[PDB]
Amino acid sequence: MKRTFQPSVIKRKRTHGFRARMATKKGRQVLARRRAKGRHRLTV
Amino acid sequence: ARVKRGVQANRRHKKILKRAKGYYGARSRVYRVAVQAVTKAGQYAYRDRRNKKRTFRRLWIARINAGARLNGLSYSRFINGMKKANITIDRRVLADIAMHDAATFGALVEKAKAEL
Amino acid sequence: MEVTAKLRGAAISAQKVRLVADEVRGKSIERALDILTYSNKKGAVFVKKCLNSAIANAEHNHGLDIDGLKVATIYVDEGITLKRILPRAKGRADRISKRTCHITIKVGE
Amino acid sequence: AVQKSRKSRSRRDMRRSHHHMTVAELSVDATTGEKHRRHHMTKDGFYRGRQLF
RNA sequence: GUCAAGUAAUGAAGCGCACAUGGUGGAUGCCUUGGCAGUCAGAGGCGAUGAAAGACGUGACAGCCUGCGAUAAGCUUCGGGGAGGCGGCAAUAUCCUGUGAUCCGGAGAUUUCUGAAUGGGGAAACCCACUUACCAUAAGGUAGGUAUCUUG
RNA sequence: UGAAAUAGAACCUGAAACCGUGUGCGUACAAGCAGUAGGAGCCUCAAUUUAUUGGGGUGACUGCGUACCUUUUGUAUAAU
RNA sequence: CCACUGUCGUUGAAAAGCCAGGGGAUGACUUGUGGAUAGGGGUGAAAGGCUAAUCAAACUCGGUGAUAGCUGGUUCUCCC
RNA sequence: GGCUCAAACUAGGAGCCGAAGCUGCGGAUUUGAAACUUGUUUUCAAGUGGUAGGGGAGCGUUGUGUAAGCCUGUGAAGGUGUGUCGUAAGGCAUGCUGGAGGUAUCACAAGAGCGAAUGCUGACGUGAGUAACGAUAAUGCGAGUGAAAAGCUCGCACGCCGGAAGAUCAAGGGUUCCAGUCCAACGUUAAUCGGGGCUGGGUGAGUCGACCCCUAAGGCGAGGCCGAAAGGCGUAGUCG
Ligand SMILES: [Mg+2]
Ligand SMILES: [Mg+2]
Repeated sequence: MKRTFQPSVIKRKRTHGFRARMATKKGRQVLARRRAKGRHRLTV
Repeated sequence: ARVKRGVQANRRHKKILKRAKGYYGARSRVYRVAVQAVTKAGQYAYRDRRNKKRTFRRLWIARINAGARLNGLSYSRFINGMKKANITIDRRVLADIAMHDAATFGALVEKAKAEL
Repeated sequence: MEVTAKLRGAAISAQKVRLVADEVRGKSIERALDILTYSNKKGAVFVKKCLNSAIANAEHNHGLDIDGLKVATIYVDEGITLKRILPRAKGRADRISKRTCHITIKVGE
Repeated sequence: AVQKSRKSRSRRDMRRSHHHMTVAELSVDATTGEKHRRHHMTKDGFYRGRQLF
C-alpha cells in the first residue's frame, strides 16, 4: 500500500534545503547546531 | 583507583566449579547451577554426619540380634544380660565379634544367658 | 608417525560433516576413499579433499607407503560463523548463523 | 508449542543416535576392473560387460 | 558324555563422569596512539582585502585522508639547518639534492565556486545580466564597477 | 625465517559458556532437585619382598534427600 | 476509486494482504504536479477521526538524574 | 504387606529400640572470676539455633608512600593443574602455559568483592538439522563450456503473458547500461550465471526536454503599517 515517504526533489529542497534553512532565524539555528555537532550533511 | 573484578571473580568461580567436579550436566559446568549444588552437597553432608552415627548403630544392632538369635537369645534379652553382667563392650565391637568371631560371641551369649 | 591435513573454513555445518567423518574414522585409506567418493553428502567432498591432501602429505613430505595407511584420527570442529539477518513477517528480524567447520585428518600406520 | 526447559546435551545426542550416513554398495566391473555402484554403470559407461558410448 | 536344576560373566544404538588433546570465543594480564581533572602564565576573537562552514578540483600514479587553489602536496624572498628527499594508508616509477634539496620559522604572491554573499534571481556550490576601459572581428577575451542600511 | 610460527597476518596472552576426538570406568528390569553418607567391582600410579596398603578415576548396590532468589502468616510450590 | 461477506493467512508473500464474490463508476467522481493551514493548534459530510506504521493533545531536544508512601534489585568472611 | 488364644482392645509387669536432648572423648569460641598478668601463661563457671536489626573482628582487590628498595628472561603479570596451611573470607609453594613486568611489611585512599534487578554489552547454546526456500505460468532432452551443470549459453520441443508479464516516458533512483574477467561474500539451493567483485567502455541536439520569455496558487518583499525583543503584515515589485 502507499507508504509514508513519497520522494520529490523539489519538495525536499523547498521544505528542508539550504536556502529554506537560511531564510529563517530558526533554520539558521538548525544550521549552527548541525555545524557545532560537526555533521558532514548540513542540509538535504 | 578503578578496580577490575576479572581476576578475583575468575578465581572465586573456579573454587566453586572445582568443588562441583563430577556433577551431572550444568551442575559441574555452569556457575549458577554449580554453586547451588555445592551448597546442597554441604547441607546433605552436615545432615549425614549426624545420620551416619544412627545408621551404623542400626547396623551393629542388626548384626548383634542375628548373632544372639544364632545362640538362642534375642537382642533385647542379650543386651539386658550384658548390662546385668556389667559388660561394657560397645555395640560396634560386639557386632565386629559377632561377624568375625563366632565362638567368642557364643561365650558372650553364655555370660548374658547365665545372668538371666 | 601421523600425518595431518587441515581444511579450516569449509562452508558447511560441522554437525553435517560429523556424520561423514564417523564412517571413515579408523578405516583404511582405500575403503575410506570409496565411502567418500560414493557418498551423497556434501560433507564427503570436503572430507575427501582433506583426506587426499593428507595422503599426499604422507607420501611427499614424509615418504610413507600409502598402501599401509589408515585414517588414524579425524574430527570436525566449528569454524567462524557468518551472521546474517533474515526478515520475517510484521517487520521482525531473525539472526542467521551460516556455520563453517574445520576438518582435521591424521593418517598413519 | 515450546519447551519448558532447555534439553540436555545428553538427550539431544540420544535423539541423534539414529542419524547415520548411507554407505553405497560397490562392485568391480568384469571388463574394466573398475569400482562402481552396484547395479549402476561405471563412470565411463560400462555395465555388465556392455558399453553405452 | 547326556539330561535336569541353580547361578556368574560378557555385551553399548547411544549416553554419563574424569582426564588428555583441540575448535570456537575473546575474558584476563600487560600495553598505548586517546581521553579526564587541574595549576601557573598568555590570549580572548575571525569577516566586504569575502569569514566560519563547505562544493569541486589539484599528483607520475585508481580511491580515501592531509595539504593546496587553474601559479592548485604548491610559487618568490628572508633567516635556520647540513644530507638526504618528492605528505599518510603505501609502495612503485621518473627524478631532485653540497650550484645546499627535503625540513623548520618570518614575510609575500596565487587564492576556482558556494556561503553575510553583496549586480538580479535561485532547489547552496547554479541560471541570467547591465555597465566602464582596452583588445579581437566576429558570436568573444582582460581589468574593473553595479546589494542594502546608517553617518556624514 | 625467526628466540619463539597452537608469534603466520582474523597473528601477544588466549579464561568461560559452547562444540569435537581419544583413553578408563559405569550404564539397555529400572521410577523423581541428580546430591550425600556408606559401599562391591574394575582401571591406573606408587611403594611393599609382592595383589596388601596408600594416592587418583569410575560407582553396581543401600539409607536419606521436593533447586535458588524474592515476597509472605505460610512456598517443592502450579507465586516472582 | 472503494471495501459489504467468507475462506485463507496471523513467527504472513504483507506491521492490514490474497482469492472468490461485492459497491460507485459524468460525479457531492477519481487522479498528477505545486502550494496553504501546526500542537490545546490545525483539519474533520463528526468516527475523538486524521495531523509521516505515533493522537482524549504529534515529534525532537531541553527543564530532567521530573516525582514514585509503589514494585524489583542491592556484590567478601567469621564472632556476640 | 499382612494380622484373629493378634501383629486388635482392656488392665497390669519386664526388657529393648529410639533425637542434633543428656553423658563420654577431642577441638574452637563469647562473657565473667582468679593468679608471671594489654595472648604470658594456665584454669574454672556459665554460655555459643536465628529473620529484621544492633555490636565486634578480619580477608582479598586497585592505587599512594615505604621503594633509586626487593623480586624478576636462571622467566613478572595473567592462564591452567597439583600440593599444603588457616574458623572463614583466603594464604603459601610448585608443575605446565606465558613472555615483561610484579611487589614484602606497615600505614593511607577506594570506581573494593555480584547469581538474580522481565538489569546492560558481547559470545554461545536449546528448539533442530526442525519450519521454511515468497504466487501451482512448467518444463523435457541433445550439445557446449567448465573442477563440477536441473538452474549458464546454443538448439529443438513444450508452457505462460499479450489494455501485458510487450513498448515510450514523467517521478524516484544513479551506472544498475555494454563488454571482458572472477565466484570467496551477496543471490533464500548449485552456479561456469548475475542488478555481485574487478577492469575498461558507453550518454553527441538551433528543432526533444530543461534553461530562457510569461504569468497562477502561493512566497519574498526599497519604502509603508504593526509589534517588549524575536518578529507579523503589506505597496511597487520580484520570484514561483
Ligand atoms: Mg593469540
Ligand atoms: Mg497514522
